[PDB]
Amino acid sequence: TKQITLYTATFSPYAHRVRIALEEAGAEYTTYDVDILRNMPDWFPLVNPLKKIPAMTFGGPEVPPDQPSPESAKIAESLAMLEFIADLFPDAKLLPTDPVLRARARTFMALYENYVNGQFRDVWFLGTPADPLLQALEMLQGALPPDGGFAAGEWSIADAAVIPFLARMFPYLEAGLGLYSKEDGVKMRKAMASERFARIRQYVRDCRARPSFANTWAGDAEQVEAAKTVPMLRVGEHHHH
Amino acid sequence: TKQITLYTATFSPYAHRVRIALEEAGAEYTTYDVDILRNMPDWFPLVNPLKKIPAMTFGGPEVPPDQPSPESAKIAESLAMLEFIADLFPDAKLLPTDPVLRARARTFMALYENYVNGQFRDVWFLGTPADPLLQALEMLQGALPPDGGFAAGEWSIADAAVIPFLARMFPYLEAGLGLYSKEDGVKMRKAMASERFARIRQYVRDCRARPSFANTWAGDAEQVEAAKTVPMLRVGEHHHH
Ligand SMILES: CCCCCCSC[C@H](NC(=O)CC[C@H]([NH3+])C(=O)O)C(=O)NCC(=O)O
Ligand SMILES: CCCCCCSC[C@H](NC(=O)CC[C@H]([NH3+])C(=O)O)C(=O)NCC(=O)O
Ligand SMILES: CCCCCCSC[C@H](NC(=O)CC[C@H]([NH3+])C(=O)O)C(=O)NCC(=O)O
Ligand SMILES: [Ca+2]
Repeated sequence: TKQITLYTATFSPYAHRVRIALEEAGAEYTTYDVDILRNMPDWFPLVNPLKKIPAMTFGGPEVPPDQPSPESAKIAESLAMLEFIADLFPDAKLLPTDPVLRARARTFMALYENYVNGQFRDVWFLGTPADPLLQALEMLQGALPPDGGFAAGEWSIADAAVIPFLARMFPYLEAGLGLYSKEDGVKMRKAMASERFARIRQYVRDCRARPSFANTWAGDAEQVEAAKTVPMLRVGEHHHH
Repeated sequence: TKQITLYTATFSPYAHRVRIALEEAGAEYTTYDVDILRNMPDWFPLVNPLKKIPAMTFGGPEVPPDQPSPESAKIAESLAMLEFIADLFPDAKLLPTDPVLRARARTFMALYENYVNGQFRDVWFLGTPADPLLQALEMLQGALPPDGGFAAGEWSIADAAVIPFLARMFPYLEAGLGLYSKEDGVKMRKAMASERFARIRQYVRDCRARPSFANTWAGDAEQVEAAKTVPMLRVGEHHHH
């Protein structure tokens, strides 16, 4: 009964996480785009004082999203929102019930956030060498069940946390978007197509095939165009060596 | 009933996080120290392929910790362990039951891990400027309930996650541990004693007063000595800006 509003942006893989989870929960919710990196509305700090997307309001009176209510709960940080949606919709089984399988899901989320995300950031925003990123991706791939399935076996919020980033990698590379050089762009594209990374390719296909991805994805070319609006992706710019 | 073994090290605030939660859970468990930074045992990758402390084994036959069983579940990443202990011991109420209050706990953990922890790392190990760390700490302080209490009201695993790091700050500063300059040491000691940080001081006192802290802390002087065994805290080195 309590309303959910997700403040979103098409380029934001963090917001994408939460859209995927809300779809998997079968939740009723509103999305509201915010041009957070170029033209933040003056009211936005009322829903998130950190001034980041995603932001979520929960409950309170129904109001237009650009007139947030002080009575709604203000929830920040995408992974906290993922666990929140699992808590709100237990019958949707967005986590396993078995403690050890739940821990696989939490561990996978931590592996991505602690060791992989920053490597994506270094390569895409600074143009540092790709090898440490490929190494981190091989580590993450190693945590998947080798014979198939999602991070914790059945689909869980762990896969909502990770697919937005992995799914952007291939189309961004194909467009040459990011501060890495052509040489590293080619090296990454080759690596990600090689048998070294067959398992994570299967993982990306399996996550993308679910309705929760299809219904929250603009299309590869459309996502690339939204990403080009990101100031620190510096479209047209590349660092070398 | 299944066995819990936590591979530990006194200097590791990440391991401290999990000892606190296990104490709060009233769990039966074994700890085993690992000299992970100076002399990793050859068997240690069997309990954590990432080669980090903490590591946890769960279940399997009862064996000496230096003879780990292939049959035990291997759990990595301290925050995943915190959630696992909450899942294993629901009657200990290591999280709230209310979804919004649970979200406060998850958000607080994310705020620390995403915005504060890296500033502690960069100030202590690289000697980067202290002001961004103090800014991040003011942000974290602002997430606390203003009138007292823990991150989500009642004590929760969010407080296990954060106190190891905040509790080390004061004695480390007083002992001059870290690669930051003299000027930034003075600045941080003055700030952390100023009215600006009264709320987080009460928070640290409130967390330290619980038996779960007292029974897992070696003492301030002892923790300082353990931290001096960390190789990248190179004695006699300071960075300046
Ligand atoms: C490949 C494109 C990546 C684009 C940047 C990431 S999406 C927008 C970005 N959001 C975040 O940084 C949120 C991270 C936060 N830790 C979470 O998990 O929700 C933001 O609002 N940033 C504004 C700010 O940090 O001030
Ligand atoms: C193919 C996928 C490419 C993924 C690129 C990385 S985007 C995520 C990146 N986030 C971080 O680096 C972590 C920031 C911070 N520690 C947090 O947890 O919010 C970011 O928002 N960075 C914003 C910036 O660096 O400008
Ligand atoms: C107060 C002293 C300063 C802190 C020292 C770091 S603690 C030991 C360190 N552990 C980690 O980095 C664990 C991080 C992991 N993300 C977690 O949450 O468990 C380790 O084993 N490192 C070995 C490695 O990374 O290879
Ligand atoms: Ca506040």
